[PDB]
Amino acid sequence: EFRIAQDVVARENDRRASALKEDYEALGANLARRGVDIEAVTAKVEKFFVAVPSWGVGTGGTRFARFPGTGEPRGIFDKLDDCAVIQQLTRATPNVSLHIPWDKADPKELKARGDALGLGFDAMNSNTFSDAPGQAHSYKYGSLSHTNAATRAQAVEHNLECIEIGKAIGSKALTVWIGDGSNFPGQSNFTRAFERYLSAMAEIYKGLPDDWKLFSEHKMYEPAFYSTVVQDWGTNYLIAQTLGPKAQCLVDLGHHAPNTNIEMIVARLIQFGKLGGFHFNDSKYGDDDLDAGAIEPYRLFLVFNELVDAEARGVKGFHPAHMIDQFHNVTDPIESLINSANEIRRAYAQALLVDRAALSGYQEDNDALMATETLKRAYRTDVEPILAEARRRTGGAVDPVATYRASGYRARVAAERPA
Amino acid sequence: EFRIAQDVVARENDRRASALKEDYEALGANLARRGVDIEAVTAKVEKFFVAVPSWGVGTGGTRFARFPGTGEPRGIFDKLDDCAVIQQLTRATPNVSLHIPWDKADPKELKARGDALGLGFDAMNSNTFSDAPGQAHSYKYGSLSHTNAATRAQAVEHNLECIEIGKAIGSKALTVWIGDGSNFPGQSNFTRAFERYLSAMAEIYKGLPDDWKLFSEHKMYEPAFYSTVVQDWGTNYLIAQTLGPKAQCLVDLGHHAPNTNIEMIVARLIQFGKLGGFHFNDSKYGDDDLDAGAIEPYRLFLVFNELVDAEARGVKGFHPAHMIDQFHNVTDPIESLINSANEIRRAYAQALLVDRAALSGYQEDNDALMATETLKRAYRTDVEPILAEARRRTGGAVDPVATYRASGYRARVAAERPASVAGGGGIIGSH
Amino acid sequence: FRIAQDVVARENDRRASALKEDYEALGANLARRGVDIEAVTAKVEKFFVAVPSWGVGTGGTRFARFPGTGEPRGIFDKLDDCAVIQQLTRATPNVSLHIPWDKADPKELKARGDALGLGFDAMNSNTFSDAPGQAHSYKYGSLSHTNAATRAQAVEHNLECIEIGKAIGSKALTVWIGDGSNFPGQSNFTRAFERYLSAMAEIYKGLPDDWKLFSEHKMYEPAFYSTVVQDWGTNYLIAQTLGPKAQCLVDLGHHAPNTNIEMIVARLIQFGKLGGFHFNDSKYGDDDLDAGAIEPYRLFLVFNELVDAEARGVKGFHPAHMIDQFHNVTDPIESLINSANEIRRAYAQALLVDRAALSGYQEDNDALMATETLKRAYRTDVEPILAEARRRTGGAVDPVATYRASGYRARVAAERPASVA
Amino acid sequence: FRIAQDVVARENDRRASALKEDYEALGANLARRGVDIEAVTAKVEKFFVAVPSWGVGTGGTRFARFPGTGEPRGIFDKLDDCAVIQQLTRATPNVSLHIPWDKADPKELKARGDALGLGFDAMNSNTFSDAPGQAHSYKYGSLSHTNAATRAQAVEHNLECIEIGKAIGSKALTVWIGDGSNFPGQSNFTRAFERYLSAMAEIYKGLPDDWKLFSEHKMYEPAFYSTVVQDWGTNYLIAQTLGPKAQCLVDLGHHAPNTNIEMIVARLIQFGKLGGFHFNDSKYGDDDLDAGAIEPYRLFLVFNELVDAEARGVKGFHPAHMIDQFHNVTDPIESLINSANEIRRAYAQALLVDRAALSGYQEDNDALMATETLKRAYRTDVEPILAEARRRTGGAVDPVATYRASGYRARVAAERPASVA
Ligand SMILES: O=C[C@H](O)[C@H](O)[C@H](O)[C@H](O)CO
Ligand SMILES: O=C[C@H](O)[C@H](O)[C@H](O)[C@H](O)CO
Ligand SMILES: O=C[C@H](O)[C@H](O)[C@H](O)[C@H](O)CO
Ligand SMILES: O=C[C@H](O)[C@H](O)[C@H](O)[C@H](O)CO
Ligand SMILES: [Mn+2]
Ligand SMILES: [Mn+2]
Ligand SMILES: [Mn+2]
Ligand SMILES: [Mn+2]
Ligand SMILES: [Mn+2]
Ligand SMILES: [Mn+2]
Ligand SMILES: [Mn+2]
Ligand SMILES: [Mn+2]
Repeated sequence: EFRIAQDVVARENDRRASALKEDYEALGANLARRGVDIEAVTAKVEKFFVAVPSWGVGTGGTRFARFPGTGEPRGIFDKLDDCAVIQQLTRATPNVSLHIPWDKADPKELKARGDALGLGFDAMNSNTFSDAPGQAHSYKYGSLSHTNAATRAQAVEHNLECIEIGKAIGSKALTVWIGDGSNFPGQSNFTRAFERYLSAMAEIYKGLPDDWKLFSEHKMYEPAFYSTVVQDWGTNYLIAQTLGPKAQCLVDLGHHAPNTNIEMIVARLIQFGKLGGFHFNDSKYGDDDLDAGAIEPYRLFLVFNELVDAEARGVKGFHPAHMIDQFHNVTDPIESLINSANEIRRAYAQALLVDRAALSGYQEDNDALMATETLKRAYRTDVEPILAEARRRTGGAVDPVATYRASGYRARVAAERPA
Repeated sequence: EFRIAQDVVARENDRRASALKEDYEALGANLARRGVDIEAVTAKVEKFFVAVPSWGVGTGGTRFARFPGTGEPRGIFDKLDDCAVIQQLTRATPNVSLHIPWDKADPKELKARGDALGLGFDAMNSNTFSDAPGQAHSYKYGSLSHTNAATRAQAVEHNLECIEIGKAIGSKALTVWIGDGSNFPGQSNFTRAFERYLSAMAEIYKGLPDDWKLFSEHKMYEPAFYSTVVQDWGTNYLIAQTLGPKAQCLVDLGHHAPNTNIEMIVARLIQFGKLGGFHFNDSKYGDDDLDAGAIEPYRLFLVFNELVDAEARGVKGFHPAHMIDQFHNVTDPIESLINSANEIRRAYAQALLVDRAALSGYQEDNDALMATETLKRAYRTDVEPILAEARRRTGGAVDPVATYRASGYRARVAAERPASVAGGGGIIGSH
Repeated sequence: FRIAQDVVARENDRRASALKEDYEALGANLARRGVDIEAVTAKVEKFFVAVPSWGVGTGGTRFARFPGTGEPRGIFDKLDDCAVIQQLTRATPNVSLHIPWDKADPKELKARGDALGLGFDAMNSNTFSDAPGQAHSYKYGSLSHTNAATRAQAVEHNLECIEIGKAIGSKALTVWIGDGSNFPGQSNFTRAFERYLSAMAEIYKGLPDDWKLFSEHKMYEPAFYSTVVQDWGTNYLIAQTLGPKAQCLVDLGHHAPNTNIEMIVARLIQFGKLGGFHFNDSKYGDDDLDAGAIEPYRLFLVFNELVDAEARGVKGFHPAHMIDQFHNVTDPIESLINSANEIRRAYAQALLVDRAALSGYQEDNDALMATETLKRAYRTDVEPILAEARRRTGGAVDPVATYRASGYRARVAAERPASVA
Repeated sequence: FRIAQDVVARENDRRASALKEDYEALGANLARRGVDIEAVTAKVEKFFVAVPSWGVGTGGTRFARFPGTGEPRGIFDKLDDCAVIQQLTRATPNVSLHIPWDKADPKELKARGDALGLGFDAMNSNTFSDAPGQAHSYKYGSLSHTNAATRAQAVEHNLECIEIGKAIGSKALTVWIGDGSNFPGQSNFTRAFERYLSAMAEIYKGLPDDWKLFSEHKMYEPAFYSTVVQDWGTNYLIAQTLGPKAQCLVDLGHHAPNTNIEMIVARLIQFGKLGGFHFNDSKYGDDDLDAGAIEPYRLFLVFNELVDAEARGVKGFHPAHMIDQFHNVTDPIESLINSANEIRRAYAQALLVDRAALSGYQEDNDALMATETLKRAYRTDVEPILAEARRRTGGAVDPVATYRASGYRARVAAERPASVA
């Protein structure tokens, strides 16, 4: 089934086909003069996938308010239908990230809907940073690191349930992000809290299938405003190293202190084999969870530069998980996810254009200016024609958001769904 | 009316009177050696008041979750009852700050309950950063600076209603904090948005009584994550100067960029006569809204140092409004407000101990070390005995939280009020 | 000609074919977008930014300085080097002087400038360091020092800078001082600012009718607790207090972490106090790195506000543009060349913004399309436009490549003695 | 004695009565709290922190250095001044040397230290600046430089520092380098770190059985884009990789804005890699201001983690303590005196925390009482304990007052020639 009528996709592609041909051929000639085969780049770009978050499909909110738009998804099934639109038009988001209990539903039904829509499932996400109705023990003062044994046990069991749901739908990983921490000096004993966390995570690790990975996600602050148990990549590395080979670190771009060199953290984790994956988004102040690349596109490119360099250095067994983790408070969630996925492919494509041999030479000779200009020559390249052609060749739309709007999809679901 | 049994207050005071007498006399002797009359300090401290936020007595939350405790107040009336406890025990929070529509209710009843509890009302707070039921125009894309004229008009009318409510209960000011801004480059035209804001505030200004003040509150970010119309004190100054004499700037401690020298902003606003008031709280990362002085007590003292210096060089008319703006997510709201008000008086008392003449000399002589040590000599002084004696002498508790717990108030209201339920913070819609 | 014309010609010819292909391709793409590439190029070739005399020599940090070869022996050598930057980029016809670093006979400075085809931008005073023979030290301040005689001395220095500027063609004085405190209590914030305002008022009295006085704010460094002119708010208060000739200068790296700098630019323009800019890039503090080398989009967003001002018809808006950078690990000339290029790049992209479309998206609160409208311009590779602008004005298609081909650095290395003490 | 004993005696007697009153009052208050003031004073008397040789001279920024009178020139003058700090505070018996700044015949250094009653803490290498005659420049790095010969030179320098330390009684080497990049792409993050680790392994091989090797992380400066040893995470990787003798040194001002530094301390302790501390205070960057002059509570919270670690009986816990500050606008000796005092103040307050009560409030999630339990200790004015500790051990009740009364500064000013009168 197609959420967007194929005739609309075809019409909107034909409408822009002439211009795309001109732009693609021009870029192809330019890249040829630079010793690059545009076809090789396009081939790789159409193979780059990033998971879409179920929680990014509906309108998000801040601690002050939430302003829903029309046709808001009523539950996970509406969310999957909307995710199908993003994948159909961008062809870059074949998999969806589920969050439990937000997306709790019959696993078999979720799988059935996914297969029918042509969607798979990425890492499962547990939730012990909020209480559900009728919950025995509250996570107000923590979960996996709570001082109360029964509360930690409940948190561990919840994570095990997430694994069971994931096994039924085809997921192969569990991502653990908790709000555990303190808001006041002295409230928590830093070391004892971390010890409790490690012990609880060891229980989750024990119940982790051998064909699964366990990702821990660090965050400097929020909801905890003084200290956070898994506060940065250093603590995260200690966690992954302690737990075992199936445990790795997940880097969410907006979870770092002001001015942090995030691409270096990425490089360090790769060198020590603990880069499990990414949570892409952009930010300017805190964990803003904005559309990827909308604020600092160069930083996104620099992160991908490290990923491509890893392949160039010959790093083996490196297949980091890629996922978008964003909240859309003032835009149509589907449109934001579409352009965010596009931006991630944009940064990747540009990273593929870097002349690695030239860069290596400038690095060895300490020619800082030419080294940085070598990266800029790739980053400054407008790869939109490659992204558009990749989409066109794989069943997507030349201009995804334009096609989405032309389809009238939002108005359609607005009529099918309550206000 | 006394929310806390007088016999309990008396009992818990007597239990700690002996120790307090010893500490107070010891501190008195120490201050005497330093040429300071402890009685003069205590007299000033017992007269220092800070407004308590009605939204502070209810458990707060983040965008991820809210974890209510027992005996959560149902509405403004329950909140007033709880605020009465803070005032009774600390004697430092006689006035309450209301937020509309959260606390909307019959002005006559609000005023009636306040008088019965011995509580007054500080500045009113308007709310155009969220949508209420039946609202004609959404504030999703802004309010006072929204591109849509009808939306700005609705926001203006709401603020005027806040003034009308305040006039009936004894309030003398309106604080305006909005979330207006953008999450993406290009979404808003910075200049046009600010022009719209200024025009809307001018309409609100026209509705201000002669003895009223209009306080605009700046904030770097949140809910807007790229730009905010009233983003810092610079824009705030432009607003206040543009609007008129009754318009001033409100400084919320947790609303500034990392590493900002906040006490300097305070001094600058005082110098140009635009320091409307404060929203006290503490923080480490963003607008954390934590208990005042719980993270950076020296910074709080340094802010008070600027205020007391002004109070010293006689900046007449200068009467900034002091208010606590905090959210309590992991403590009993009443206890946190009690200790926060205490910490504010602590910083004030220490600022009063500064040898101004000595400091001035070291400043003129560029003796940086002795100048800083002159501030430290005041700040290092443990003024707790003064704070406790001030409370005891005015009908309060030597140890407020201790007396609060001994009274069993929380368990009391917990049995009178309906049970609460924990949930999310609205990060996503129902599912 | 600092750089042999035959070298510039040879290197331009070597790259002519590719430039033609790229420029024509971009022109067709822009035409499809309703933009005339020729109109953009014509404006870009007229965008100028002042080159700092202090940026031509290798810079350093408080830990160390690592000079390269052929370091300039003073202002005359510095002007010669600035001439290279202008000849190759054609985007830096004016030089920013700093006194007393560049103190010399005004007549000689003017003669060298004219001979090289260079003019002079705003003068920069220096009361953040002590020069020989000073009766008073600036250790504890200058224009805001507690000692009246010290303030008077700093005022006289600034007036001297104005005299030098008048003689060479300058029309403005930029004042940046380190005045502040390193400890709470050391300074009375208000009295220190009042002293500063009194001293600046005196300097203001010495301004010719057609001169401007620019005050430059900075959050910290050299002062590590408080700084008198710490941010744009205090800066606005200064400009408004002094008069119409006084405006604020915004140095990109002088703001608190995460500050929305482009908004500050918009605010100052709205109130007629945006005197000018000090361009550079940074990641941590006032790093003074090559413009756009760290955050190119931010640079574009600043230019977006500048171009919007013109779009809104702001009257009498002629902000000064200057590069303020230090080059610690690169050939200073090469870094200034590429920095000037990046500045023109961001400017060119700002010119490409479809503001008619943007205005509509802003009115309808279509945040996604509004931001995509800016991105469509920013994502455009305008290098062909910058290169063609250089070709037509006597510059080099690839400035740094031509610079290296000329062997200039090796040449001056043999002519200039390296300091030995 | 640098300071005449009669002066120390006179200035102590002048303040003896007030100290007695305050000490007895605090003793009674602590008694009511179940604490023996005598036990606290005994512990405070034994808490030592190393004084930096580079701290007694006036510091500066990249903009300027404003020396005071009697500036110590050379390590011998510096040791004489360090002796004053130890005599008056009795809290700084050991000095931290920096090579080559303090290079001198080891026998003479040792002899001078012994004569002044001073020992030597960890040695500090310098490959972040170039020395005269140096074969390879550190402009682009040292231990992680791309050039093998440059890395070898850096390694040899560090080995030389170990040799000097062995001769004077030092038992550790602290390695802080500026290695990094100012531009994206300039360095390959991974390869640079691999080179650093290989170089450090060579240095590790030259460590005596009873020596420690401390690596010091820093977010930025001198490198403004990336730094090889940028944070505690990389630092942990270094220490774990090198071996049991390698640990991490935490300099308070070397972290990103808002970082929870006390947590980093706890984490390193838990994994046995907390080598030591570089105490100072800051507000913006690596300001290197007097300890506790900006954020005294943070300093106390760091000490709370140290005292807790000992209370828990953690193994491998025995950190070195050193002051790493620069004094740009004060008498260096006075600042070091009061900074050492502030460090002992924070330590003393940490000793007052009721650990049993705190543990209970933590287990029961009583956040308010847990934080108040820390505040009860922090709010306690321990000055009487610090003063009594000094008085009982040969120091001064009020160190700075005694220092000024002695006229020491004027004395060395008369013995040491300044650049200009
Ligand atoms: O801040 C929360 C983290 O980004 C987590 O990944 C979280 O589970 C996700 O954002 C959903 O709220
Ligand atoms: O961030 C919001 C500001 O602090 C306002 O004062 C607000 O109205 C208050 O915090 C209640 O949410
Ligand atoms: O930080 C100093 C400012 O950028 C000034 O413009 C200064 O005069 C210039 O950088 C030269 O040092
Ligand atoms: O920033 C430099 C580090 O703090 C090092 O410890 C350094 O060796 C010391 O500060 C002396 O410069
Ligand atoms: Mn995430
Ligand atoms: Mn997040
Ligand atoms: Mn507030
Ligand atoms: Mn707030
Ligand atoms: Mn500048
Ligand atoms: Mn600067
Ligand atoms: Mn250090
Ligand atoms: Mn340092």
